[PDB]
Amino acid sequence: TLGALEFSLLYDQDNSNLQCTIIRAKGLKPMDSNGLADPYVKLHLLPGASKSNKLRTKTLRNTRNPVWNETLQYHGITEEDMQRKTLRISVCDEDKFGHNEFIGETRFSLKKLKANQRKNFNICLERV
Repeated sequence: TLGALEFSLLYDQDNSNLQCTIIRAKGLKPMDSNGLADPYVKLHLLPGASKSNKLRTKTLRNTRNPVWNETLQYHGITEEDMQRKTLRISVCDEDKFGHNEFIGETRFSLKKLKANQRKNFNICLERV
């Protein structure tokens, strides 16, 4: 009962561009009483060199059913990266002082993506 995440991936191979559309989440679990329902998504390429491997959506306010409707683009993604790397997608709530609480995540091996073929996802978040 952590919550369900919706997203779409496309690897525009010829332009070395992996386009990650973070669509929405539904039923994000209420947690820290002192925290806020200010959800946002973080992307990580694993293994990665930190900083540059990370992308982040807009933070919404007062919602457990956020609609981000946003495409995060990893430019300079190669066949070697698609072979090696895993896309970790993590949902978190931003708190009163710009810190956060981790709600849940999902992971997808980029080997399974096919060049120029959009894959849509509707998954439930998990904790590892």
